[PDB]
Amino acid sequence: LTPLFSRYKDSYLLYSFRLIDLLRASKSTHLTKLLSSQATYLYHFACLMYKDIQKYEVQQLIEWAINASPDMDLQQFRIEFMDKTTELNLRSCQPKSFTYTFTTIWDTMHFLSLIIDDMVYTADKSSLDFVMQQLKTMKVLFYNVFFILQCAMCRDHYMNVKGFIIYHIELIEIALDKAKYGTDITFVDSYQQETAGANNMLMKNLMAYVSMTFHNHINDYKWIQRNKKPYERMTWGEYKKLLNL
Amino acid sequence: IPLTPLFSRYKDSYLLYSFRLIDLLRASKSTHLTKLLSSQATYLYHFACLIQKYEVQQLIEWAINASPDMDLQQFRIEFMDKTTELNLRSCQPKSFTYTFTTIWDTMHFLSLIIDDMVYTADKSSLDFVMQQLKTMKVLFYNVFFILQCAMCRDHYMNVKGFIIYHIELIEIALDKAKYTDITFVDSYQQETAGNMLMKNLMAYVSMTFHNHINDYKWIQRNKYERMTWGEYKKLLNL
Ligand SMILES: Cc1cc2nc3c(=O)[nH]c(=O)nc-3n(C[C@H](O)[C@H](O)[C@H](O)COP(=O)(O)OP(=O)(O)OC[C@H]3O[C@@H](n4cnc5c(N)ncnc54)[C@H](O)[C@@H]3O)c2cc1C
Ligand SMILES: Cc1cc2nc3c(=O)[nH]c(=O)nc-3n(C[C@H](O)[C@H](O)[C@H](O)COP(=O)(O)OP(=O)(O)OC[C@H]3O[C@@H](n4cnc5c(N)ncnc54)[C@H](O)[C@@H]3O)c2cc1C
Repeated sequence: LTPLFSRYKDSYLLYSFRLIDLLRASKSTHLTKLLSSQATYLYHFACLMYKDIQKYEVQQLIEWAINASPDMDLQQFRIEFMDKTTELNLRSCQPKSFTYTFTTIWDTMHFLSLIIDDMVYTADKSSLDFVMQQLKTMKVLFYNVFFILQCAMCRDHYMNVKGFIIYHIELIEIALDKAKYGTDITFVDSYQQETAGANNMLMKNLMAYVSMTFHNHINDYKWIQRNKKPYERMTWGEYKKLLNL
Repeated sequence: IPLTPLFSRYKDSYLLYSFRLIDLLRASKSTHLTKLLSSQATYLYHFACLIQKYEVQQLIEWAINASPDMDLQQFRIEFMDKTTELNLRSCQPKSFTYTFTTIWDTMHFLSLIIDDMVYTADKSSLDFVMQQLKTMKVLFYNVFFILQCAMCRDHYMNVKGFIIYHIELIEIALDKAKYTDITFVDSYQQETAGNMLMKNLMAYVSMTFHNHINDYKWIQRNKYERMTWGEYKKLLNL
C-alpha cells in the first residue's frame, strides 16, 4: 500500500472505465461478450464494497454500459458513468485521473500481478480450490489485454509474447495442485531457486518479477523495432523498494 | 548439429510434419489459411537442407494445385513421385506414423537449428541470423497440430509466447552484439542471473516447455519420470 500502488489502483479503474465505454461501440457479439466478461473480471479483483452486493452492482454497471448510447462521445459517456457509479454506491469504481497512456495499461498489468501473489501467499488449507479458480480468470485477463489506444505494433507484439506471463500463471497452478495432494509449497526468494527446482518451490512475489521482467523486455525490444541504439532500466531490487514487497 | 539417434528421429519427424502440412493445402477453406500453410511449409523446408529454394517452390506450387478429392494415401504417392522428379528425395520421410512425438520432435528440431545458427554466427552474418530468428518466431506462432486435439491447440495458443519470448531474447543479444559481444554461458541460471546468452538456450527452453505441458495435463484430467537437462544434453551430444 505504497505511492506506486496508489497509482496502480487508479490506473486499474481508468483502464476498466475505458474498457466498458467500448461496449456501446462494439461491432460484433463476440467482442461484446469479450469486453463485458473482461470488465466483470477486472472489477471482481478491484475491491469496491461486500462481495455479494459488489458483484451484483457491477453487473448493473456493466448492463448499463452495454445499453448506453452509441452516439455519445467519450466525455458524455464519462458524465453518465460518474452518475451511474454514484447511484450504484460504486464511487470506488471512479478513477481520480482520466489521462490514458501506456502507463495506464502497464499499471493494470502490474496490479494484476500483485493480486495473484497475495492470493497465493495467503492461500491456506481450504481456499486452495478457490485460488485455483482465480488463477483461471487471471489467465483469461492476460490473454485478452485491450490496448484501447492505437498501437498496431504493440498489439502484434503482445499477442506474440503474452504466453510468457500465462506460462508462469500455470506454474502457480501446478504448485497449488501439488499442495492439494500433499507436497506443500516452499516459497523462495529468487527466480533462480524456483528455476533450479525444475519438489514444490515457488518464488515469493513471482508475478511481480515476471511482469517486471516482461515490461523490461518490451522496452529493450522496441529499439529493434525502430532501428536505434539504446538508458535506465527498472531493477528488481528497486522495484521491491517502490512497492515495499 | 551433432548426429545422434534421437536427432535422426527429429529429422525424419520434421519431414513427416512438413509432408502433412502441404497435404492440407489442397483442402484449404480460405485464402488466408492457404497463404499461411504455404508460407510455413516454405519456411520449414528452408530450414531442412535438401536450387533447393526454387524446387521447393515447385513442390509447394504442386501441392496448392493437387486434387482436393484425393485422400491422404493418394496424395502421399503423388508427393513421392513429385519429390523424386524434382531431385528432392531428401524431403521424403522414412516413416509416416504421425503422433504427438512428430510435433514435439519438429519443435525441438527447430530449437536445435536456432542454437546452432546463433553459436556459429559471425559479425558479418549477424543481420542474416536476425532474419532467420524472425522467421522462427512465425514458425512457432503458427504451429498446426494436424491431428485432432482441440485442448492441445487452446493450450499452446495460451503459452506459446514463452518460447517466442526467448527467441526475442536472442535477437536482443544479437542486436547488442551489432553495436557489446555476447558471452555464451552454460546454464539458464547464469543467463537469467543478469550480454549473456545460454549456450543451447532453445533446446533447454523447448525441453522445459515440453515438461511443463506434461506436468499441466494432470490438472486438465484431475489426476513419475520426466526429462532432465543433463539427460537431454547426453541423448543429443550437446
Ligand atoms: C503489453 C504492452 C506491450 C507493448 N508493446 C510495445 C511494442 O511492441 N513497441 C513499442 O514501441 N512500445 C510497446 N509498448 C509501450 C512501451 O512499452 C512503453 O510504455 C512506451 O514505449 C513508453 O515508454 P516509457 O519509458 O515512457 O514508459 P514505460 O517505461 O513503459 O512506463 C512508464 C512507467 O512505468 C514504470 N516502469 C518502467 N519500467 C518498468 C518495469 N520493468 N517494470 C515495472 N514498471 C516499470 C515506471 O514507473 C514509469 O513510471 C507496450 C506496452 C504494453 C503495456
Ligand atoms: C505443442 C504441444 C502441446 C500439447 N498440449 C497438450 C495439452 O494441453 N493436454 C494434453 O493432454 N496433451 C498435450 N500435448 C500432448 C502431450 O504433450 C504428449 O505428447 C501426449 O500426452 C503423449 O504423451 P507421451 O508421454 O506418450 O509423449 P511425450 O512425453 O510428450 O514425449 C514423447 C517423446 O518425446 C521425448 N521427450 C519426452 N519428454 C521430453 C521433454 N521434456 N523434452 C524433450 N523431449 C522429451 C521423449 O524422447 C519421448 O520419446 C501437447 C503436445 C504438443 C507438441
